[PDB]
Amino acid sequence: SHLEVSSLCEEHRMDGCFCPEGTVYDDIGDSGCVPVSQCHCRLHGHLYTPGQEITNDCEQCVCNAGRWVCKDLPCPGTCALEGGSHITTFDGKTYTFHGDCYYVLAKGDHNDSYALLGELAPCGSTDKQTCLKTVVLLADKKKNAV
Amino acid sequence: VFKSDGSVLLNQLQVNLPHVTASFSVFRPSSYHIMVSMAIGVRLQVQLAPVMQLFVTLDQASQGQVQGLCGNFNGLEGDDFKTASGLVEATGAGFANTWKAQSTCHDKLDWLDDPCSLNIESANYAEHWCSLLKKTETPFGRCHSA
Ligand SMILES: [Ca+2]
Repeated sequence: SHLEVSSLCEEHRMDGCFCPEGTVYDDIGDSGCVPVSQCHCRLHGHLYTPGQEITNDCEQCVCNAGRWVCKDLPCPGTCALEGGSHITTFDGKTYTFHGDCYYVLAKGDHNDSYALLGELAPCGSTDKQTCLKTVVLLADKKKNAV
Repeated sequence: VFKSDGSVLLNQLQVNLPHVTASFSVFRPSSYHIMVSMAIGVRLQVQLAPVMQLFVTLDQASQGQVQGLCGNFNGLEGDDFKTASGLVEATGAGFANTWKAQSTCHDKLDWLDDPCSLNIESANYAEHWCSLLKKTETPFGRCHSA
């Protein structure tokens, strides 16, 4: 797992039980100085054999010699507008706003495609007590308003 | 779909009238009359009482560019019985069997009879009341000049 240790080795040499010329020591399993292309991977527990694929969040990965070789899969993205004022963007990034207007939440860049609005106005007493009130969708070349 | 009890329904689902969209709009001004306007140039008027009737209006830009049981709209009426595979038919029921929208419909034929000879009790009622279109004491003689 920790390969290439000897490039940062600030110790002199002594006696003890070691490995041969190649044949790195098995850390993840329990055996001895196994060859490098028999290193079992691991992923929160399970001892994956070298060649067992797995389907993760947005990528699929295969256990190569000790390391994972991962390849991307298509997965969507979700913007959320929760509470009165808690925006979570498509890329993480949660923030608090407390507005009073119509605001452009998402719109297509080309010339037309769509535009999603949303009213974030005060609902309580002060200005810091805001609420979502109206969602407006401008679709089908911006000629249909929902 | 315009059923014969009102009941306008879009994609097998009831709609509420009026229903104005980007490409067409459906109105209902008088509860026995439906008015449909399209942006292409097509206008419909569906009558619902006493019997169901239909009136279709096209612009003169669509002249020589339609096919159906309404002809082709080119100025001549000798070629309205021209089928979609060549030649002009002779009778109305021979032309119109080429415009069936379902393949499992039977073929219909003309009827060289008049109904006022087959029914002696209906033919005096028909003579007394339809003659009001021709006599000038009624409020139908105002239209006799046009
Ligand atoms: Ca014609």
